[PDB]
Amino acid sequence: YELDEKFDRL
Amino acid sequence: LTPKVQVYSRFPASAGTKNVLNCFAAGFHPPKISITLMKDGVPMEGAQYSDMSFNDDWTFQRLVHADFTPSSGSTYACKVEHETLKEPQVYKWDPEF
Amino acid sequence: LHTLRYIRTAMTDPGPGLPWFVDVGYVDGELFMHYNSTARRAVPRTEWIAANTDQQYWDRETQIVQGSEQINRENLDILRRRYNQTGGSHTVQWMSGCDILEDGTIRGYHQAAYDGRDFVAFDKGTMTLTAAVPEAVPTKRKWEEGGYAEGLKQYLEETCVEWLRRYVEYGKAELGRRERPEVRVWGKEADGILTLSCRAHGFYPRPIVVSWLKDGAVRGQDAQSGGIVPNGDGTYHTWVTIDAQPGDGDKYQCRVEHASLPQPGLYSWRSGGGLND
Repeated sequence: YELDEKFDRL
Repeated sequence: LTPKVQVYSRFPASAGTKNVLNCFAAGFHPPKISITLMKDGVPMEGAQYSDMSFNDDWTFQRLVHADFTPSSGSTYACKVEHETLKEPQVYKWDPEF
Repeated sequence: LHTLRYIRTAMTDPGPGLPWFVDVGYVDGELFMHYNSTARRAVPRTEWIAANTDQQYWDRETQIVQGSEQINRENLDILRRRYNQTGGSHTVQWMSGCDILEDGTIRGYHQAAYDGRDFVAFDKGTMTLTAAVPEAVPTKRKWEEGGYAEGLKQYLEETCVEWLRRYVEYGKAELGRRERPEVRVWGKEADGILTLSCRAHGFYPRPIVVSWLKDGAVRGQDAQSGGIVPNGDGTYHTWVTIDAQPGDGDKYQCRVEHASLPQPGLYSWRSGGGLND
């Protein structure tokens, strides 16, 4: 179960 | 970094028996790598390339495997091209080693 | 004991006919989830995950990674302008997941890397995004503004743990299935030196102890290995070589220690290796 896309923000 | 390559077969090599030739490269950066399985200096048909994955130290790894029948008097090798290598490196597969 | 890993890669120069974005999932070091920028879909890789999950599961995974693909597409453009770099090869790597230790301890990880070097790493104990490089400071400013630290804490400690326990239960039969290796002993003569080789074909699980023995005594230092390498079908391969004198080859024995074997397997060159059963 993958984590939300907002946590990949750089 | 420079890739660490080794060539091996799935099952022990036998005369006129179907097998899988594997070429595994690891410990390299950038992830762009050209891996070619050869049969007497000719690229082998139906080569399966694994999805881009990396290890603990962020260094990339890729497995290239192809279904083949080992022929007597034929040389099977793996050609590796990377920007950290300068000149392409060829790795020999031995059926009896 | 049990681990869940999400391996994400964003590339500027991937190669001809290769995807720029790749996202792969792992349960105890075994591939189960796959995504690429060409296919644009989250697909199962093992029979235990596909039979235990419906289409609604893979639809939610597709839209979450499709967004992650777009976020990492921006990251490549943002970081190139920040570092003031002019073209070439640039990579953004992401590592996410949790470990459920045998004693019950939960360890959470969420870290990134730019050009194969540590960029940012989330510290669960302090609830702050650690900036490894000075160029990773504006990233921390964006994180403190949004307040992602709390939302990431509840995922790594509760959400990640819950689903990993499910995947372990689903793939208990496959992950615990032992596979016996096909062993072969070889020898090569060159410049008065006899190099002896021992190859183990298709073994599962991954941990193995392949050692050379001379006159029944272990020769650890003199033996050279190539490490444990994977096969396309999921199994593993390993090779261990040793330098010897010609006419002493039969004094050497290959010892294989594996979970599939009740006792360590002893193999010789003249006895036919693994054909001796």
